[PDB]
Amino acid sequence: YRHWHRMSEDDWALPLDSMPEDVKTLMATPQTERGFVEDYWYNRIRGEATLLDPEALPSKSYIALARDMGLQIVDEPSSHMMGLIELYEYLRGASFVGPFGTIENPVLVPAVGQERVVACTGGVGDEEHFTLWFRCREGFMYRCGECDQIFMLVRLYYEDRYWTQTLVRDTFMSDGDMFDLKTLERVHKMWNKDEMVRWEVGYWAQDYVLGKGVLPGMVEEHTRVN
Amino acid sequence: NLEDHFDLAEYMMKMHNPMSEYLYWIAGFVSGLHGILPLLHSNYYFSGMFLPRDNDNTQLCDDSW
Amino acid sequence: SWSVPSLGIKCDATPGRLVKINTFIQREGVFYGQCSELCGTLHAFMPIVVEAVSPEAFAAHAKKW
Amino acid sequence: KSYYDDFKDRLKPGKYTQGRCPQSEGDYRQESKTIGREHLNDDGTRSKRYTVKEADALGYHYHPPIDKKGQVYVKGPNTVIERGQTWIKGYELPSMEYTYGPKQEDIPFYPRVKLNVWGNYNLVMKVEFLFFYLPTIIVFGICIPVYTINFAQEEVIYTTMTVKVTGRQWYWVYEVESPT
Amino acid sequence: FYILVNNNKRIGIYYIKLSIIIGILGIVLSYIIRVELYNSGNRIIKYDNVNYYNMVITLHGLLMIFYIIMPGLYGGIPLYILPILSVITDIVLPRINNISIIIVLISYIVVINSIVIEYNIGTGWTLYPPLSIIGTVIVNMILYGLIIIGISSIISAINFMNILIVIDGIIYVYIWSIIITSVLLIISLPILNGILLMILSDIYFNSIYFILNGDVVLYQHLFWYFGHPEVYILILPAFGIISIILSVLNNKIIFGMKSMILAIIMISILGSIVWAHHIYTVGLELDTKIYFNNLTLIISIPTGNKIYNWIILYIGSYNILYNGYQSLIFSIMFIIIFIIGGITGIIISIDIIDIGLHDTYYIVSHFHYILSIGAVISLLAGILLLKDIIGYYNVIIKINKYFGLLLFININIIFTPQFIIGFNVMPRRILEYSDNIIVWNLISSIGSISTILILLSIF
Amino acid sequence: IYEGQTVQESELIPQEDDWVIEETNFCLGRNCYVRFREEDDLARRALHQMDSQLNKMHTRLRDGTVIPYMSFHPDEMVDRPAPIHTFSEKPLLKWTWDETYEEAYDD
Amino acid sequence: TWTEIWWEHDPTPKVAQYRPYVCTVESGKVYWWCACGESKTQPWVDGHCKCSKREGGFRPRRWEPEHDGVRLFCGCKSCFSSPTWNGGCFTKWMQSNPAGGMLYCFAAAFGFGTLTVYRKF
Amino acid sequence: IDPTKNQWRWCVDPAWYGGMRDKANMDMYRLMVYPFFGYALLYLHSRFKQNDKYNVFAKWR
Amino acid sequence: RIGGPPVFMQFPPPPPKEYLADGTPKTYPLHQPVFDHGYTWEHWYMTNAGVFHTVYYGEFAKDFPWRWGFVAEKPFWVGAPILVLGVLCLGHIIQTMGQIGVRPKRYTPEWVEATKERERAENT
Ligand SMILES: CCCCCCCCCCCCCCCCCC(=O)OC[C@H](COP(=O)([O-])OCC(O)COP(=O)([O-])OC[C@@H](COC(=O)CCCCCCCCCCCCCCCCC)OC(=O)CCCCCCCCCCCCCCCCC)OC(=O)CCCCCCCCCCCCCCCCC
Ligand code: HEA
Ligand code: HEA
Ligand code: CUA
Ligand SMILES: [O-][O-]
Ligand SMILES: [Cu+2]
Ligand SMILES: [K+]
Ligand SMILES: [Mg+2]
Ligand SMILES: [Zn+2]
Ligand SMILES: [Zn+2]
Ligand SMILES: [Zn+2]
Repeated sequence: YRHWHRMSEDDWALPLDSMPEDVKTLMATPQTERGFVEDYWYNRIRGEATLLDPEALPSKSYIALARDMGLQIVDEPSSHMMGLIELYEYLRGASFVGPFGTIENPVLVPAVGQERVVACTGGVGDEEHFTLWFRCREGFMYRCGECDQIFMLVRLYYEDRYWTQTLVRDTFMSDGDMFDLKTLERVHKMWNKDEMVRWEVGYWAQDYVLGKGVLPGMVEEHTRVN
Repeated sequence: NLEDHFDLAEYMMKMHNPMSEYLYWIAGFVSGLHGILPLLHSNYYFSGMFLPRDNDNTQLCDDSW
Repeated sequence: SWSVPSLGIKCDATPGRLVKINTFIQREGVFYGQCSELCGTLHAFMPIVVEAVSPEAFAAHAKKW
Repeated sequence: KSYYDDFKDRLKPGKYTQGRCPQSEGDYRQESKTIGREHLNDDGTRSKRYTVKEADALGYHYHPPIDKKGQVYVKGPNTVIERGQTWIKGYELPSMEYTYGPKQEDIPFYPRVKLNVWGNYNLVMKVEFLFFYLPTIIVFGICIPVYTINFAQEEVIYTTMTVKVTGRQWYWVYEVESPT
Repeated sequence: FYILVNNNKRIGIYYIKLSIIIGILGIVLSYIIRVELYNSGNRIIKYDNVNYYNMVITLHGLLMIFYIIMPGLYGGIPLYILPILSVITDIVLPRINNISIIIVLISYIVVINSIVIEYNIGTGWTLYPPLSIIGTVIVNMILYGLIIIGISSIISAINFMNILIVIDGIIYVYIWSIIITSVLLIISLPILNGILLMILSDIYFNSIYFILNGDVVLYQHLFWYFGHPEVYILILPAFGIISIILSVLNNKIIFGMKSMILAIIMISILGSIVWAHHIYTVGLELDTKIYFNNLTLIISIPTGNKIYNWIILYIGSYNILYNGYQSLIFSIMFIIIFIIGGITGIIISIDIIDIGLHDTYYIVSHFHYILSIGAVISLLAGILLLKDIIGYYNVIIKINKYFGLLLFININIIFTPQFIIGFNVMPRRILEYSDNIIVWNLISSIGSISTILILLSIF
Repeated sequence: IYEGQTVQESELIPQEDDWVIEETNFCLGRNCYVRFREEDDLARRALHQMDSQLNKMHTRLRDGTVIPYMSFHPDEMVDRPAPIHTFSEKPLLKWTWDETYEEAYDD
Repeated sequence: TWTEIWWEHDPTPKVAQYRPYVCTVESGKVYWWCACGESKTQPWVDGHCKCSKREGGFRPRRWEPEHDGVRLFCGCKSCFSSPTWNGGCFTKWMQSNPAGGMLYCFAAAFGFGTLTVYRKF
Repeated sequence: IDPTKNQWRWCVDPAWYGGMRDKANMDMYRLMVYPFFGYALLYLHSRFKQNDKYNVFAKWR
Repeated sequence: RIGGPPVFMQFPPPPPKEYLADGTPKTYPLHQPVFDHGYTWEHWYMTNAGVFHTVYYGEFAKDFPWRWGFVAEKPFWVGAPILVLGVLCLGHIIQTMGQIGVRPKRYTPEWVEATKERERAENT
């Protein structure tokens, strides 16, 4: 959005030193129990394990492929929530302009709390009036006293929580078959051999499953000076 | 917290200690004294009296008092 | 500031400026004025008194004084 | 009727000047020992420790509210499903008698009326023109007089006598040509 | 905390609180002046202590202008509502806002301390040289206060200008009023600082700008190049308040919003180019005098448009609504009073009329009707409108018809007679006067004591 | 200049011959100084103040919609007295236009 | 003339009197003012006029004095400050008898002109 | 890297991001309050004495 | 922004209520006095409650001290005129206390006549 500042380096990828060292437990943790860093590396390890196995991709369904990469198959419930989330974020630093509100289609006023201050400017052209500010509280269909424009408050609330991308992913995504560490090892040997590492994440991940320091050059990789 | 919602919550909720009000009035009273006390001091310094007697810088009748 | 309200004169006596004011008195009398620019302690104690007399009277006065 | 009599009972006249006993009889300056009131004084005011000496904004009692999933507790709406539709019942504020005291009866009638606007665009535009140009005319009526009187003061006159006037602290010196 | 707070609304309260405190000292000085002027003779100041009177009038003017009305109308109400009117969480520069109020207090302490410790002499609030540069150290202290005050004013102006970058709604007329005052400060203050530094150079660095071959009239140009913009920096916030009160209380949308805004912009530009109407009697060139007189009379046009737009706001309002609220009465009283002050301003604007009326009590009454009556009442009306939002209590003002009536009557008893003595004529900045001017001076003095008594009834 | 919303004669035609203008009182009620209970502490007096806000009040019309407390300026939209942090969720100024895009509709 | 020539959807009262009614009122008491001009207990609603019966858009006008005293009340039923009187009774009379209105206005202006001219001159 | 572990950014004012170091700097300056009052009060006494304002009564006795 | 200052947070529940040992609810300081006097008037004012609403605001005598209850009970145009004169009279009295018996010589008949002589000579 225009109100956001510049992408960080982390916005693209995370450093491999932030990979959890207990990979064996990481790949067995349920999604609802994974933190932001743990969830990043669960998806990256599992997603790259399937993508770096070309011979199996054509026989893998889009439902299974999306699960491996950690992408959520969309549906009307989740689409509604995500859309209203992105609309809330956009309105943080953007103007609020849209069609005239009526009983059939009230002006939708997203909010996290139970109230949001709103102003009615009336219709277009000569039907526009001076700003009339009012407090839009949930559970009431508001009508402007001047132009009769109907307003309504929409709350991004779900089960004692507000709506977030993390909440939407946890509520609607279902964990599939438990990730098999044999796949990690098999793909690791595929792209990492004879001092050539073409899957750096899988070389670090396999090292942790082995106990940290087992694979060649990994003790030297983990030895820091400050 | 509910106590922190309102700025100056104790005063707005009518629980503040009255001493705060007394200090504010005292501060104003001291500010006022900065115009009166130097007047008295300066009058005495250059005349020997803290305040004049009306029209004592002009000729007065014999019975004037 | 040299001010004589009856003569319609109020000219500031500023250091460095020699301001010219022209006048034509029409009637005899004594016209009283006061300094009109805060000039220090005794700003209120330097009045301006101008007496206009007949030309024959002015000549006699100037000759004697 | 007298509406004050309705809520007279709630207003019990006070005993202490400024609503506090002498500090000797009860020390309101100390922090309350009641569980869950460590941030309050005995008289209910916030304690200096909570607000000044150990203010959280200064790094004391560091306790991040947001949880691991980036969530905070949010209270949901009062939802009521009905007629094949999910409804939300809004929270209505309590009767103003509870909060203010007067009994909410015999309220004078103030009808709904849309904003009182001035109409007749053509007429309004002419008035606004007059609001600006009537003063402009008056100024123009003063302009010519102002020029003339200014020119009059600064007129080269055939003066025949000079009086020099010097202003000193605090007297006026006068220099005049002496008759020959 | 108390001093550390950065909350913009708390700081707004501090500005009003400090203005009232410093205001007590201001009013006391005014009472001294009026008591002295009750008759001819010495009443409360000895003839050997006449220097104190000169200091009283000097400090009265300086404090009321820079430490009371300006901190109240440009620091108090603005810091409390402007970020709300702009639908923004808080002021753009939080830390700067805190230091500004602290600076004002510190400069006030310096001034009053200089009363107590230094010899008491005066040179007017306009600090004309050479008198200002031949005085004692009290003049040096006052200069430090003004320069320090200037720092607070400029940084506060920077703070308000930044609202344009963050405003999330519509720039209402009141917001426009503050922004333009901020612009007027940014352009006028740097010139004031320069001339004040030159006063210091002559006082403290053996400079010779204000001795022969150096033009003393130079100071008056640079001073008044800030002086007159100052009088509009003090009135424009009041105009902004009047607009909000009339629209809100009458439930009527502002009429000619764009003309109101463009009238404020116009007043500022014109107010930046008319300063020499304060220098009519020095002896300026004929064409200069005519230019300044012409442009000074033009300011009435934009100022007149605003007055008439206010009148139509009150016209036609519903009768059922109670009209005795103090805020509404004060707002209406402002229109009635400001017209008197402005019209007399136009009278003095004619230079030939000004020759008779310069340095007379007619000028006093003129700027009192606008400031001592109009600006004060506007600040009161604005605070009164925000009583619920601010939340103060323990006063009987909101609905007090006695206070409004007594104030209006008695304030006019003080300053209406000062117009009369302007054609008598009684010079300004004097304490002794001829016996034939006692009647009017006595009437005004009776008015001053009475107004003070009415200030006690609010509690 | 603003002169109200434009009305077409068709919109002024009633569906019944007995329709008149609804007589609903828009006076919110009788009020005075907010009166706190002595028993309530600082926290509970804060709740009391929050429940006495006129700008949270409205008038319900015959069709169930409510006309809220409205003001020309947002100064009257914060709790009275003003809290330390007021507009946490940015107040939304709603502008209206005739532009539309197909994605918003479904056939 | 709003009801007469501009708007035909507001109730139009009957003039009971082209002069205000003088009545003593007490603080803390509520009074009900006739808005139709057909009550026989003027200036108050009698329980039998249009206002009392809520007929034809006529309703009683609630009023309450702040202080005790004698107050003028509208008889023409059209004063802007109704129920209180502000001079609209005379104005409405002039609309109904414009020739009489001119006579009074001339007389009032004549007196005002003489007095102001005599004192200033 | 975990976004939820940086809440001290808004929970703590920037002037005290330094923990004890920043609290110490504030506390040290706090200790200088009364020394400043005595110093400032001395300046007032110095000017008051140099202007012969203490001899107001002795002058006329 | 994950882990940033939340847009909205719910208030935590208020601290436990305090009872006295006998069960009486513990009361806290309250600056809303019930002034003692014989006045019981109640003044009501229709007030702006926004754009489309009003509120009937009432002022009760018991909420004010005796001095205001006394003054506010009377009709405004009975009190106002008396108060105006009273304040003016008091001001003059105050300003006359410091000049009781002061008799400047320039206001005596002899000096008054001499000024008339000066005016005649100067045609003032
Ligand atoms: C123009 C006038 C008329 C106007 C009329 C129109 C008005 C319209 C309405 C205007 C409304 C504006 C908006 C109002 C918003 C109010 C918000 C508010 O209340 O905020 C809460 C705020 C604080 O409340 P809080 O949140 O509970 O604060 C808790 C504290 O933070 C913490 O509590 P704590 O107890 O821990 O506090 C610490 C306390 C600790 O205090 C103590 O321990 C005090 C102990 C007792 C001391 C008492 C004084 C002793 C003096 C002795 C003097 C001896 C002289 C001997 C002479 C001998 C001669 C021979 O203090 C200190 O330690 C420091 C005190 C420093 C300040 C006081 C300074 C006094 C003057 C000093 C002068 C020094 C000169 C030196 C010169 C040297 C030269 C060399 O309230 C106040 O501060 C009080 C405000 C009261 C007035 C509010 C407005 C009411 C409406 C207007 C009424 C009219 C006023 C007229 C002006 C005054 C006339 C005099
Ligand atoms: C906020 C305070 C304020 C305000 C608004 C004004 C406004 C004006 N002032 Fe000012 N003035 C002062 C404060 C103020 N002044 C002070 C404090 C001094 C003395 C400083 C000192 O010397 O120490 C002073 C001095 C002063 C003098 C010096 C006189 C002298 O030194 O002898 C003059 C003369 O030009 C002047 C003129 C004006 C004019 C022409 C206006 C205009 O703004 C007035 C405009 C308003 C109107 C004209 C009325 C409203 C408009 C209408 C009703 C439209 C119809 C009217 C017409 C068409 C004319 N002022
Ligand atoms: C805005 C500034 C201001 C204000 C309010 C006043 C108010 C008053 N002034 Fe003013 N006065 C000046 C600015 C002001 N004056 C200036 C700039 C000069 C010229 C200085 C010079 O000559 O060098 C001057 C000169 C001056 C003199 C001339 C002395 C002389 O030089 O010979 C006299 C006495 O005649 C006088 C009297 C009064 C009186 C009796 C009041 C008032 O007391 C009248 C009664 C009104 C009140 C008592 C209410 C005031 C209340 C407040 C200001 C507080 C407001 C705060 C809030 C609302 C939060 N003043
Ligand atoms: Cu010389 Cu004043
Ligand atoms: O100064 O006008
Ligand atoms: Cu000017
Ligand atoms: K005197
Ligand atoms: Mg001068
Ligand atoms: Zn609308
Ligand atoms: Zn009837
Ligand atoms: Zn009538």
